Amino acid sequence: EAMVLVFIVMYLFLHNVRYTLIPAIVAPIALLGTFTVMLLAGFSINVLTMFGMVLAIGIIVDDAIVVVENVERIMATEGLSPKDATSKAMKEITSPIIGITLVLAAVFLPMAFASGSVGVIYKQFTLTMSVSILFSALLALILTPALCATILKPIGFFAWFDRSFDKVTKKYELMLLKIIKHTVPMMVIFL
Amino acid sequence: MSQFFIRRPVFAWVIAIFIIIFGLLSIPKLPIARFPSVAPPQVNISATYP
Amino acid sequence: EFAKMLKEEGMSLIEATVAAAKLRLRPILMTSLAFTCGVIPLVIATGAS
Amino acid sequence: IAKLPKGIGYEWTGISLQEKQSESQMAFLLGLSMLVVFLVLAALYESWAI
Repeated sequence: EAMVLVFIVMYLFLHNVRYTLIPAIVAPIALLGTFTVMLLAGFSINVLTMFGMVLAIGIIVDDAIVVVENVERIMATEGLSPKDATSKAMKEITSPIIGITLVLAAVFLPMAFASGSVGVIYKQFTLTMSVSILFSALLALILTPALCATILKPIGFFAWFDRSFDKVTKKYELMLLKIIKHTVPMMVIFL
Repeated sequence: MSQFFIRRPVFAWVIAIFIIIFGLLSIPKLPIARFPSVAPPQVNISATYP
Repeated sequence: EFAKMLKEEGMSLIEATVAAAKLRLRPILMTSLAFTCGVIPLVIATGAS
Repeated sequence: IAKLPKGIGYEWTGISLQEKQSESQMAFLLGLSMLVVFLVLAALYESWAI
């Protein structure tokens, strides 16, 4: 059900079946890789390791989501062909993806070394999430560029969504610009 | 760079195929349970003294 | 990170940061809502366990 | 042995068990070897036809 909902939201934002399938297929492959790593390490299917996959569903796509977002934006704005748009998008986004992947993989490492049964519980989530994220990063740096360059072609509720998103984006620009001036009142609220 | 695979889709597709076919082969050989060994192991010594 | 890159390019901090926030709204919202909707079934569980 | 009375089973041991096992995995090994060669060639020569 989590997979279905993630696919639904990706469809409701990207508006195209192809654009959604490009990142969607990444999650099954990452989970298969995590299964292989579990077999190699000695882990097993259980409620904890599967709650780990359920939580990972959302985060193991983020890299493909970002790459498809950027390629779509470049194609729409610059009017470039799928290959050139994909190349420019990758050139722009490579570093952010590596940073996000490494940070999100490192955050779960400390939990694994905790002592006690709590550490045993933590290890399942740590292994599942970290391995899935690492596999997704590889599948987004490797496969997604090729798929975007190849399968994609030059180019209701969807139109309303686009217009509303543009309006709220402009409103966010205005609100953020207003907020920048009041930095100290912002910091006190943060404290 | 990531530009290598943009012009070589086959090489990424075969990598994905390898990952998929190893994962599918591995899944059947994995144990299934509810919880892991998440409880302190216990060993009992029983002694009978008339 | 994008704001840092833009500022190093030559734009002022206000302009660079606001442009980075504006351009990265869709990725952030898309990848936050994906996680948020992925965990809904956990929240609305109504059966055993 | 199939014709023997019910409740009687048979087991293969020693050389017979190994021979049965060897012929059990022939098809899977052949298919896996062919698939690995296909994937390697596809990786090398950038095509799904050659």
